[PDB]
Amino acid sequence: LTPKRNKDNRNSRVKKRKKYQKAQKKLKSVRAVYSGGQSGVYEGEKTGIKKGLTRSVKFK
Amino acid sequence: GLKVPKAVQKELPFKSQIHQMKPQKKKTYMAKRAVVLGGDEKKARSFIQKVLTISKAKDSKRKEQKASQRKERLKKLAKMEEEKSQRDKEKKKEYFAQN
Amino acid sequence: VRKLKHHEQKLLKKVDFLEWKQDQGHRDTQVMRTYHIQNREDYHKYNRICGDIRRLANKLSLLPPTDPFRRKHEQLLLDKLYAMGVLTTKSKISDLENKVTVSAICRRRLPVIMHRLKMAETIQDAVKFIEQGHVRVGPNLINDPAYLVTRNMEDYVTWVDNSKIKKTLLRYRNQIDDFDFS
Amino acid sequence: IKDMFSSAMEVARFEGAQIKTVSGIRGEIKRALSKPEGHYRAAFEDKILMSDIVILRSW
Amino acid sequence: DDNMRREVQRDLLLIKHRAALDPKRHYKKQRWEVPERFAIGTIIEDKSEFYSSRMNRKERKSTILETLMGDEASNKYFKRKYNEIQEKSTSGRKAHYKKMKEMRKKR
Amino acid sequence: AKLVHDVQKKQHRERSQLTSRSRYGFLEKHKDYVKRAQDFHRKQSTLKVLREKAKERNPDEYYHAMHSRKTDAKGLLISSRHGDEEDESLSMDQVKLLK
Amino acid sequence: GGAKVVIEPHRHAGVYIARGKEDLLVTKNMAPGESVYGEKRISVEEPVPPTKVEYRVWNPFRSKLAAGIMGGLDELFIAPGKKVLYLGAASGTSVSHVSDVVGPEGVVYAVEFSHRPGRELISMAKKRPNIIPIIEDARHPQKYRMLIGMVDCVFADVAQPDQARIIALNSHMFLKDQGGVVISIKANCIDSTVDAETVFAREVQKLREERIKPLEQLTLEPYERDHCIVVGRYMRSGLK
Amino acid sequence: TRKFGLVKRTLNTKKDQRLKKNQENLTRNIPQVSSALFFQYNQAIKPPYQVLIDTNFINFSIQKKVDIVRGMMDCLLAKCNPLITDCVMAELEKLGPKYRIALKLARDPRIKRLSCSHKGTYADDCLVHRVLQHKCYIVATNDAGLKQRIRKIPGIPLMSVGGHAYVIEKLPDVF
RNA sequence: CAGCCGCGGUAAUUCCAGCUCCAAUAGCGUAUAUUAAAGUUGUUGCAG
Ligand SMILES: [Zn+2]
Repeated sequence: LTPKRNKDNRNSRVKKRKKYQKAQKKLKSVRAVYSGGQSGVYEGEKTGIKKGLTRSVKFK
Repeated sequence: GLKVPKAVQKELPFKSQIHQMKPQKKKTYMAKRAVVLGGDEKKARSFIQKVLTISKAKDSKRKEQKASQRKERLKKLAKMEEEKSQRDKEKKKEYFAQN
Repeated sequence: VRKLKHHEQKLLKKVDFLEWKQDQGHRDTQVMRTYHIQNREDYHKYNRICGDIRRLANKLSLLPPTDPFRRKHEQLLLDKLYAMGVLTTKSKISDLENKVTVSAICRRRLPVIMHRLKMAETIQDAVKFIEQGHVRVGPNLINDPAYLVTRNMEDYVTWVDNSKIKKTLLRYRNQIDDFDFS
Repeated sequence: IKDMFSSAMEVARFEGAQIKTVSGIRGEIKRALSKPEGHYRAAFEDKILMSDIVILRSW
Repeated sequence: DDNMRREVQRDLLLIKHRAALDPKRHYKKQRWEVPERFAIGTIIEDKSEFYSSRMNRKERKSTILETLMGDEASNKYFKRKYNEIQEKSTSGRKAHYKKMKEMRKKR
Repeated sequence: AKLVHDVQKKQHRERSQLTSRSRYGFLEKHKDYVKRAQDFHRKQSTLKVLREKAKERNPDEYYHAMHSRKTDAKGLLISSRHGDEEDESLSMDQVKLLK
Repeated sequence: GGAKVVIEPHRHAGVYIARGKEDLLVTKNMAPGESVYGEKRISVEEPVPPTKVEYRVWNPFRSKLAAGIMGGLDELFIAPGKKVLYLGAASGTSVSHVSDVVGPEGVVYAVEFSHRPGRELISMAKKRPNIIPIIEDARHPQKYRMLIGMVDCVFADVAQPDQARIIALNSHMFLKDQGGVVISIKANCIDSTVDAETVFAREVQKLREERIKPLEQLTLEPYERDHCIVVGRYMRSGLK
Repeated sequence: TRKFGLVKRTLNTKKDQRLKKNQENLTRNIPQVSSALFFQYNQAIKPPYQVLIDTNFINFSIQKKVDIVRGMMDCLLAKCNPLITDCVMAELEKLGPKYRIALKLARDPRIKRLSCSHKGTYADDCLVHRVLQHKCYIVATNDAGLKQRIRKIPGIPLMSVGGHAYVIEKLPDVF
């Protein structure tokens, strides 16, 4: 009478492979991650430009 | 819809009057005059309508899903705050019982 | 007067041309802007009444709790202040210092009960209508806004007949009878 | 209510019993109707629908 | 002027409702009311690099709306998504109610 | 689930309308009934509010908008279905230009 | 590539956003009809007939200042009437964009030390007349103290470890009080033995030691790894 | 042909801007979480560490007979640079002539020193501001309030005199 | 509050697809006892 368990829990290595992929997909949400620079032609910002938001750390 | 009776709604205050406008039965001149464009313009109209309803239904789906998110975050947040307040009201009684 | 400099804010601080100590926060000005009192000195001829009833309620509290002169006069005062509608109930004599207000004795005025029972829609237009002479309490016309009412006469605040705004609301609801001349 | 009983004697035997629809609307049977035999008059919490089934849980 | 706003009034709606043009694009949440001063302009891709960003002479158009209407994959997606939104929105309203009543009535 | 089995918190499936009683479609169950009942109750609540306002109209009620706004023969409210920034009847020279 | 965008003014004066399905940071073109480093352009027909004026796409992967703008800086001091002293005008890449943001009524002094970039700077400053190219080392501002007077903002895109001394010398000579100091700090080019936050903290401390009050810093992370823009103002009396 | 409802014009305390309480006639700012951080790791700090000291940490160091730089070195097993801000130094000088030993142990050439640029000598405000600006700092402190502030802001390791040597908590590579 | 219990049904059923998520992982819980941390007092706590 066991609960249904996880194929990813059946290997200790694959679980940390797939909770690190989840973590570094969440890291793109909190920060802005340097992906590697300009790939091809500069197409544009592809997601929008906000002219009201300033995401910069003010001093004191 | 809410069908308020005529005997009630004729005896309503001036602020609470119900603005219910009757349908038009006469083929009026401005409606029989006014021109609509065809072909590329009617498919532009169809396209703009499809785009606007897809945008509105996507926004309604997003805000309903956010409502379902934040009611369960409210539930777990209230449980964590109740546990915290229980811990505070026993630690205060500990402090005063020692002092 | 010049939004003074800093060595200026410090050198003289109690200077204030606008609001003095004896203005009491301009409560007379504030409550007559609220309830739209035409002339001056109405506030203070109500405040004298408030001071007189709290003074004689004080000396009715002074007299011993057994004599019928004291108890008859405090129930008589409480019933008269209910009968002019200054109060809303016949409760404790502690309400004769907590609940009597120059505000409430302005609440019993004729334009503000008019705005209260929605005869006008603002107190300014109420004073417009009763300076133009449209309303009446029972038979007689009312010209001045200083006529406050009693608890019986919030039922016969009505316009006069041939008042043409009464005629416009009747022809709005198209119940406009004209055998009754309005 | 139409057919849970075959006779007004049966409904008379079962008067006052609490029934309910499948919607959980509680109810009570009140009196057997005269001419259609197993048909009776019940009163409910509010207006039940034509797509419901009433239930008398017995043992 | 309003005379020119009544010519570019449709692609401003497209830019306002960007977020539901492609099902894979997913912009960041701004509102974007119509700005008070704007200007409609055309991209000059120069004569240096070819074939990559190059939209040819035979397919250059005059609005954003004609490009979106010429896209045939977007037409597939808009027609399909609109039909499923339609049949969700008419799910139980009045044709359902009167066919339920006719179901009651037929027997 | 602290001491509960997953074979214990199973899924009980719900039953359909009887096929003999099938012309009255969809045997409705308790979620359907509460969707019915709270709709009825909110509409009765707003009807009761409007009935109370009709009882407390106070017929000496003058507004300035009861010069422009008017009332049909049965006593209800005429709401002009065109504009309220336009005019329904247009002048003779306007008709000359449009024609 | 032949599509149509709508131009819209940014929060920052003198720079614009072209909204399409991907929106572009965009500046007006001071020399219409040619591109400087191969960026794309937008030609609007603004209303004698209407005139075709045009606009240039500012590429954030080829401009630290554009990476700062579209990461979100609360205040640039590069403004449409100003004077900017560009230090490390390594080619005409960002100096052209700073030049036409600053406009025809303002001046950009483009200081560069190498000579083939200086040749390209002079040939670009022909068609952009509001650029004064100065081929000189910024580590000795006295060698060109005669050519420049009283700038309003300094921008520093130098990539040398004596950056803060260069910025301080040029500010004390040519910047005015409460003027702008925009710095692009590259951690790896200052020093690579410490981490990026240590070198940014040290550079900000060096700026306030040379009495430039920092207002704001931004990491500008999706376009450059381990970079920063520090925006400060030249306080000259009382950082407190 | 006069007007109706005529009043005497008085001043409006709700409206008149000539008086003082009526002298009160958008761009957001969401500061991004630092690129030095993983989720709560602070992956970027590396030895040689640099540690901001405050006054009760110095007092507890002398009360427990720990050297500053040697206690830091055998706590972290790394080379430390300790930093006394001018406000921490101002606080030690304001502590009076009872704390002369602590002041002239903070006067040490091995302890480097920063230059804070603000008014007042509130070291807790200065340490909190300059650590949440930059995330390249260890905070050595023993104030309960400052310890709670620092361990609520993420990615900042906290050092404290405990027992007879220094302890470190939010630094995940100590051994 | 809870719910392996429902009308039928056990060769019957195919069902929230075996409900979802989390952490450790050849290891992982529980009970009891514990150690360390400083708020270390400046008095008076009973019926002497
Ligand atoms: Zn300080």
